[PDB]
Amino acid sequence: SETKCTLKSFTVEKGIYQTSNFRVQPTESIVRFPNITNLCPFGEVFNAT
Amino acid sequence: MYICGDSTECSNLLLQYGSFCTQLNRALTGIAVEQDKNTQEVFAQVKQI
Amino acid sequence: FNGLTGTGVLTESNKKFLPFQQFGRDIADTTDAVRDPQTLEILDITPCS
Ligand SMILES: *[C@@H]1O[C@H](CO)[C@@H](O[C@@H]2O[C@H](CO)[C@@H](O[C@@H]3O[C@H](CO)[C@@H](O)[C@H](O)[C@@H]3O)[C@H](O)[C@H]2NC(C)=O)[C@H](O)[C@H]1NC(C)=O
Ligand SMILES: *[C@@H]1O[C@H](CO)[C@@H](O)[C@H](O)[C@H]1NC(C)=O
Repeated sequence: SETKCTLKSFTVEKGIYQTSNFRVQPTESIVRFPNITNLCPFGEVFNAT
Repeated sequence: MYICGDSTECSNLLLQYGSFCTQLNRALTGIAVEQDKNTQEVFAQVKQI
Repeated sequence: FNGLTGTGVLTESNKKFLPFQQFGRDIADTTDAVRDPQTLEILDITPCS
């Protein structure tokens, strides 16, 4: 069926056909940041007088 | 994979350009089959070993 | 990895990243490895699909 969709036809002749990828690759997500933990100075930028 | 490598948003955007990847794949497949035919015509003249 | 967003399989690599070197690129200027900020081991990237 992947081959039939690649050729946009319901009948397929004899031979080798390079098929396009109709499949679902991704599974999950991973986020790896540095451990640095200290708030940025923002009260002296926006709340300054 | 070349234009919008494993990116579904870019693949959906590329789908708006019509059958452009199909044309390039067809041309390259024709070129490869032509190379095989060139080798066969040059060397496989007589089929008696 | 530290803002290096990317979809693809991460696998342990045998590269010899120098201590200052962080990302690791290829000919096409596409990131094919990362040095993990948490563990200094490096991980190469293979696209899915
Ligand atoms: C500059 O000073 C202002 C003073 O208005 C700060 O705004 C205050 O920010 C705090 C912390 O985010 C807010 O408290 C939080 O508010 C809501 C209540 O529904 C909720 O998210 C939390 O439970 C918490 O109480 C506080 O309400 C807010 N005050 C006002 C009047 O909006 C501001 O954070 C300071 N810094 C900057 C960078 O603007
Ligand atoms: C943060 O601490 C972890 C251990 O908890 C360490 O492996 C990692 O290298 C640190 N990340 C930094 C300093 O960015």
